[PDB]
Amino acid sequence: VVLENVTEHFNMWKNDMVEQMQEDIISLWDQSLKPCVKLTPLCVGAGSCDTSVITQACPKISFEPIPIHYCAPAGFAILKCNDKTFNGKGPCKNVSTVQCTHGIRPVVSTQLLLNGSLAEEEVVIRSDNFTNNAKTIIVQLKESVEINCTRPNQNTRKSIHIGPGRAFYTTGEIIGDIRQAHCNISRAKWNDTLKQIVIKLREQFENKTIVFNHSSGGDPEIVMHSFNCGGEFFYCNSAQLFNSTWNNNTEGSNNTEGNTITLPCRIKQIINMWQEVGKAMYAPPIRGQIRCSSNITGLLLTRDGGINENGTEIFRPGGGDMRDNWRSELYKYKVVKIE
Amino acid sequence: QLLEQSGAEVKKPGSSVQVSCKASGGTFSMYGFNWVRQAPGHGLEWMGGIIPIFGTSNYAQKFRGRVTFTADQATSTAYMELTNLRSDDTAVYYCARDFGPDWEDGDSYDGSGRGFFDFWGQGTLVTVSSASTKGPSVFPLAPSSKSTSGGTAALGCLVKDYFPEPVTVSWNSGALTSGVHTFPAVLQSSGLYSLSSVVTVPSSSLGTQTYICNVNHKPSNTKVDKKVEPKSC
Amino acid sequence: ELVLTQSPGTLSLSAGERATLSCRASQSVSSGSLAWYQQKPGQAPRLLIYGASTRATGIPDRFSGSGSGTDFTLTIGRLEPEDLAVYYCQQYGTSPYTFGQGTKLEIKRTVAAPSVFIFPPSDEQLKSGTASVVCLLNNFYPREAKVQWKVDNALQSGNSQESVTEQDSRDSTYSLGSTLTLSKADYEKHKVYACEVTHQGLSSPVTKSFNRGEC
Amino acid sequence: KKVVLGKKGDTVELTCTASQKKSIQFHWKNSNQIKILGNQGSFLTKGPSKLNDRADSRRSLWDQGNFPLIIKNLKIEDSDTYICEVEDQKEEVQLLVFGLTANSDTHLLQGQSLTLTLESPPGSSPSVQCRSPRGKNIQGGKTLSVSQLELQDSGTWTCTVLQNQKKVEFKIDIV
Ligand SMILES: *[C@H]1O[C@H](CO[C@@H]2O[C@@H](C)[C@@H](O)[C@@H](O)[C@@H]2O)[C@@H](O)[C@H](O)[C@H]1NC(C)=O
Ligand SMILES: *[C@@H]1O[C@H](CO)[C@@H](O)[C@H](O)[C@H]1NC(C)=O
Ligand SMILES: *[C@@H]1O[C@H](CO)[C@@H](O)[C@H](O)[C@H]1NC(C)=O
Ligand SMILES: *[C@H]1O[C@H](CO)[C@@H](O)[C@H](O)[C@H]1NC(C)=O
Ligand SMILES: OC[C@@H](O)[C@H](O)[C@@H](O)CO
Ligand SMILES: OC[C@@H](O)[C@H](O)[C@@H](O)CO
Ligand SMILES: OC[C@@H](O)[C@H](O)[C@@H](O)CO
Repeated sequence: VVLENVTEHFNMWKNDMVEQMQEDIISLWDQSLKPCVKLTPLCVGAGSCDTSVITQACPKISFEPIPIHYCAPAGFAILKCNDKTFNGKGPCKNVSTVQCTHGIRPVVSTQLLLNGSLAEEEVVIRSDNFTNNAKTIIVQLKESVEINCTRPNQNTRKSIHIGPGRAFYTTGEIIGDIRQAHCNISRAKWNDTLKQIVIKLREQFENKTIVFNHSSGGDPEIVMHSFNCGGEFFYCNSAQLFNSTWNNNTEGSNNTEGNTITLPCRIKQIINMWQEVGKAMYAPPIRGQIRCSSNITGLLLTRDGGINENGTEIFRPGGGDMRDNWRSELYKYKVVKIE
Repeated sequence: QLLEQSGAEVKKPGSSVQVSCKASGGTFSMYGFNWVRQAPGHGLEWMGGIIPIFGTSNYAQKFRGRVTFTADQATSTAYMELTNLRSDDTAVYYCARDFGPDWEDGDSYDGSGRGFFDFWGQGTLVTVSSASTKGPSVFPLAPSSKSTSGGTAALGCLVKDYFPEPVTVSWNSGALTSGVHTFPAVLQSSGLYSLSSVVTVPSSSLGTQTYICNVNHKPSNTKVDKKVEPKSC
Repeated sequence: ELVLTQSPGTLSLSAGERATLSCRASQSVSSGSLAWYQQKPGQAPRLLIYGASTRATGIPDRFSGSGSGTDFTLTIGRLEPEDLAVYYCQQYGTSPYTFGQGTKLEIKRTVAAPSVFIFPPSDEQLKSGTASVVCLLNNFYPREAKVQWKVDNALQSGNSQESVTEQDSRDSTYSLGSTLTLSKADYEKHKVYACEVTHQGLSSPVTKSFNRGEC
Repeated sequence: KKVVLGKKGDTVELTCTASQKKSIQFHWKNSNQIKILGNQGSFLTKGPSKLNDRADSRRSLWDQGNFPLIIKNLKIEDSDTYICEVEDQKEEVQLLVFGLTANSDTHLLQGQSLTLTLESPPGSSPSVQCRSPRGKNIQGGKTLSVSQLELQDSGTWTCTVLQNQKKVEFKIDIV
């Protein structure tokens, strides 16, 4: 039971513990979620490259968010910064030492952070350099926002009819969206948690106007809230979720507008891989019903820079690099040599 | 030269026919495999396909309970069986390989593929008739004094009496392709088909070169090689 | 159900100039997906242009496509003797995937004279059962040709079988092979076997004749 | 301190190379430092700019080490100075794009005058050296126009524009 009296430094961006964790999730992903076709840039010999195709069996099993504890090896120990309000990088005041890390749920999603650690105090936003707009901003929420995304089942048709000269119920065509899904969240809870983001954002950037806009563009994985549950890759449009201007709105009483907001989602087969640069192809959606529920414990944002003034600082949903997903959980951790 | 089908044949009304499609080029699994038949002289008609890697298959309403698209990934061959054959089923069935998944813009691949096909097969003609198959008899169309207009000579082969179509005729196993003319078959009053293949070649080369026509008839599993040369005189 | 119609039904143009084809649809195609196909005589269809605009690999800059909803057109550039083929349009926005009726593209050329050749029945066929005489009509352009068989100066019709090949991909010419079939009983009896050819571009009725049992 | 010229309409490519042969995060910004393009590990992210619709990058080269920046359907309004944020370094590259516009009729008369005005970005000092279809050198500055012309000059033309020791050529048909 030692007590060293020293100024303990801490960081989460230049942390090896995060990059090491990443390697293990990918390994767990390759033995759980396998694509039927994989396309990878065969970059051999500096000169411009070609594509590498590989076809393999793809079982539709579910990738369960099995709790992960990064424990300390013999001869090593991990420090847990127990500061009530930590900024991410810098000197930590109160820090204890546990042997294993808290239960981290391996969730690979963009824009929004689901099933994670909640802040026991207040909302804490952090970035490597807030003055720089290229750096992503990780937001931690203290109030759990439950999101429920689902998709119908086989209840379409229920009976067939045999006939010596014909059959019934087998001509299902109607070129439409059978790979469509939708989510649901509390309008009152989302707007309130959206406000607390602004409250803390203006605490770092005051005399400015915080505006929330959709994704500026890019791969569908970033533009839409992408996640996977049951074996299907969802792509929900987060346009309505992040669409509100804040520069003069601080009250709170009771106002109704649109029962519960619903997100336009779509299940896809061709996916852009997050592990390595490339694409992937999966099997068609499962026949049964897909129901998923999770708590939005945080989110990722990327503000618009530019030396050009307007008085408004726009904040669009970032995300993409899965290193930040585990960084939101391993921010208060640093592996150390037992010396 | 990479996507080939089986051989042509005849099938009596009521029976079922199975056509294969050996895909030996690159990938077979992910690419869909559709089948579009075409009646003699008529237009193309899509029947249906299958995605080997997913096992999914989409077909046309006109062929309900008659087509059964199957794929053997071990031999990388696509199959197609059509039951209850009638006189209208007589056509040259084509095996077309779907274009494939759209990677840089499309986000789905279900049923029998994207829709259009880039790589096509040789096509097999399935004739529906009660008559039995008959091997073709090849007769030489030897060159004569009255078959040479200038420095060029003309000879050929008479593929006579066979059923059903078609008959593939090549010269010198393929070495001689220029000047070759193969006439479309005509039905005789006996109920049999007949065609003639003729090729124009130099008159002076008649002695310094041997010309042989290779008549092939898959329906009866017959291949005849007749060497054409001037008469005895 | 979505049916497609192609206009015109048959088009005969010369080399060097451009060609225009059209594909009319019954309804509006989904997502605007149309495919064009080229099928030369006695061959398998070839993908020309997909997506109504995008060009397939290997296809020259001559072929171009443009269309919207129901109005779809394919424009062939500098025509060639090899471009002779039946063209089809296929939609793939909604099942079932339907093909067009088809447009036969013929090629126009200058008047060409046919060379005639006659082929006496082979000894293998003679001392076996039946006999057959073949009249060859080498390369020529005007498809309309009349063949007349004269057994000893006497004309005979209804016993001759004729069949013409499609245009050649190099010179755009046809080739006719008329086969006169008759038993051996009516063969050795007559001495003169002639094949008279009448052509719309052929000066005088050229007749090729041979003698029975002669070299 | 890099100079890259470009033709109006034609595609162009801006380079960014790192010492590491892996694939670390990089971001592209203009002189005003507004997000144009970037990456989130294995994803291409586009920024709120005018280039957003015509900007991209080949993902293949990412894992090799370098990260490109292409701009299609190039326009003169895109002329700006760009940077690249990789390995805590700032690779700066100035893009100066030009264009050519013919004011005179496409079908000129017998013995007339040719008028050619070049599109130039605000605050620039262009230098153009043109050439005739056969043999004649034309010099100028802001605007280049030939007063005396003959019927022999009917054909393909070649004009070269030089800026900061770099030159690009244009081709126009005059009959
Ligand atoms: C975080 O990053 C900041 C980046 O600001 C830029 O600094 C240089 C590159 C200038 O040329 C200009 O592009 C920007 O002002 C740093 O200024 C800052 O020191 C970094 N960390 C801190 C202390 O906040
Ligand atoms: C998002 O903000 C941009 C500012 O560049 C603006 O152009 C766009 O219209 C906004 N999106 C919405 C909500 O229309
Ligand atoms: C979120 O956690 C819950 C815990 O019960 C789980 O059911 C759900 O599948 C998780 N969401 C995801 C990432 O699928
Ligand atoms: C969520 O609420 C919406 C009402 O806008 C409803 O359509 C949807 O079915 C609900 N989601 C579920 C399945 O609970
Ligand atoms: O049933 C006929 C066979 O399929 C042959 O055509 C082989 O493929 C080649 O000799
Ligand atoms: O190079 C191996 C070949 O691609 C084979 O797999 C064929 O596709 C099928 O025999
Ligand atoms: O379709 C062409 C045929 O397969 C021939 O090659 C035979 O196999 C041999 O004459």
